[PDB]
Amino acid sequence: MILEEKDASDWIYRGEGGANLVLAYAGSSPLFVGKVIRIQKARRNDKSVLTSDEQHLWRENNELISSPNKEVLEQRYVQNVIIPLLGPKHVDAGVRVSVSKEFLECVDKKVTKQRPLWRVNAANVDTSHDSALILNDHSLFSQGITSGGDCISVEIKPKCGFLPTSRFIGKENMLKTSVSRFKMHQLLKLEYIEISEESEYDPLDLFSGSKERVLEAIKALYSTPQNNFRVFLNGSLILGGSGESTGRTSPEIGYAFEDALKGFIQSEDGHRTECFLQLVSDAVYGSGVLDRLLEIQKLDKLDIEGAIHCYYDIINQPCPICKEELSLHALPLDESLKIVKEYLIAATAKDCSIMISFQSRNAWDSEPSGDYVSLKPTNQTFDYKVHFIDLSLKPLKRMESYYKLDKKIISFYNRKQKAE
Ligand SMILES: O=P(O)(O)O[C@H]1[C@H](OP(=O)(O)O)[C@@H](OP(=O)(O)O)[C@H](OP(=O)(O)O)[C@@H](OP(=O)(O)O)[C@H]1OP(=O)(O)O
Ligand SMILES: Nc1ncnc2c1ncn2[C@@H]1O[C@H](COP(=O)(O)OP(=O)(O)O)[C@@H](O)[C@H]1O
Ligand SMILES: [Pb+2]
Ligand SMILES: [Pb+2]
Ligand SMILES: [Zn+2]
Repeated sequence: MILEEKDASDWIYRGEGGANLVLAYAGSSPLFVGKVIRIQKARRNDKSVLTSDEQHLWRENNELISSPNKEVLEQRYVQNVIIPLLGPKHVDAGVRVSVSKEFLECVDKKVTKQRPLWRVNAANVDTSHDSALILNDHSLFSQGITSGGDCISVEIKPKCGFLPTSRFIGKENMLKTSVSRFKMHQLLKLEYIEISEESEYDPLDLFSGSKERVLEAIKALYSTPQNNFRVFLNGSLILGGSGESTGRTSPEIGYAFEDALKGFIQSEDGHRTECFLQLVSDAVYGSGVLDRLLEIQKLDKLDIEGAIHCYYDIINQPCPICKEELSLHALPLDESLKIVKEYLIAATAKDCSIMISFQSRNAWDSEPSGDYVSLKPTNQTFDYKVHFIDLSLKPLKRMESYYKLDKKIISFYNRKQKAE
């Protein structure tokens, strides 16, 4: 009920986003076996729980606005906003837990060394929170170690899988119409020395509903995981960046990963990787869990270039974009809230990741799961579960920047295009 300083030694690095630092449990209180603990970071970058405007916007959802702390905020967002929309099956809201400041200071220091320096430069554990999330550790197949034996699990951060169709995209940005944001964004990150080569992954393939472009995408992901692909053997990273995007999959890494699957994917040395990929493909496509996610993403109906206007209507600032639509600004406040609301939900949808956890089917289940892929090649039936993670609520103020970022993206992509 309260994690104290001595508990710190029981949690071990697992990874981090920009916002939270996630530790896997290494101790043995039934309380925490198979759980991860998600700890909010204090960005020196960004500087109660909800702003004025935000209370307005999330008004529909009172449970949100009357939240004591940010931990409890996420929880309710996930529980009341996300779940009805994504289903409770594959989403879990987390269980709050009290933490002492010492514990957090303690954990922070204990893991510093395993964190990417740039992450550290950017934020630490926000030692002023009294709360933290305990989640199930989806890199292990099911909650209470009755282990159905080993578990390979794969995290994918799909990002956005569709092209805008909006009536509100500038004349110069019409390219957003053709080229996925992911692909356009690569060029910039590359420019900002945030990645070391363009990724081969195209979300359009992943979300395309085409079994075959889906496989294509999984292969991309494998080749250039950046921050989009990770693979855990029993809770241990065996492919992908640790709390950051990683580099192209060299032969050295490739080999390590190949080696890492022995026994789980039961094929000839050097063939487990292609089987595993195929396996991953079939679980994703067959589960059709993507479509549902996509539906949420598509709640960005008008595109930042659309939504951005509503933002300013909502925060009661004159619109900086229009200078000296006849259309969007004619919207009842009520209608505008909706649009901006759904935008931020779509935001969430766009940046979450799926984890799929694998396991050799087990002819002892008290109820035979309904999800399994059957690997032709190796004649192995795997059971899988899907879950969505990192379903954060996006700060309303962020609309300003969403706009500028997106503007930046499209302009730089246009510039590099003119290079003909
Ligand atoms: O630090 P990064 O590895 O680049 O990850 C960030 C981060 O996502 P996570 O922190 O959940 O990984 C941003 O979210 P914050 O954590 O900063 O709140 C998210 O920004 P939004 O979700 O607000 O859009 C952003 O994605 P994007 O570049 O689409 O803004 C994404 O960067 P990449 O996904 O591009 O790496
Ligand atoms: N429920 C979970 N089970 C296993 N690993 C997780 C879970 N949640 C997060 N992680 C690991 O921690 C990473 C970062 O946590 P995340 O929730 O993405 O924080 P942020 O959103 O701040 O980046 C995830 O990509 C994943 O590798
Ligand atoms: Pb994340
Ligand atoms: Pb996040
Ligand atoms: Zn406007």
